[PDB]
Amino acid sequence: KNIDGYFKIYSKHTPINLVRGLPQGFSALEPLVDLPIGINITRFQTLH
Amino acid sequence: CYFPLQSYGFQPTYGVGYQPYRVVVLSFELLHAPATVCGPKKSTNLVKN
Repeated sequence: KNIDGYFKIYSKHTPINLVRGLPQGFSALEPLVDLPIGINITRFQTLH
Repeated sequence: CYFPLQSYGFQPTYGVGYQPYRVVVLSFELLHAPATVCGPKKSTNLVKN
């Protein structure tokens, strides 16, 4: 999430028995690190 | 036609006034970017009750 240029990174990692792609349940994410950068981002990619 | 760069003679025997001084110039500029660098803080004692 980008708030006034400050980047807020939220992360959650749990082991799961899910079949394909999604489980059924409720989980709340936790904060990880905040990045005071301020760059505008209009697009993104994934890395493999 | 002259070569612009000239050399500084450096020996301990030169006079004090002409001795080379290492100069560190700090440029202080306040832009519209969010402020980060600040002066040092001070922590005091903690009291309860």
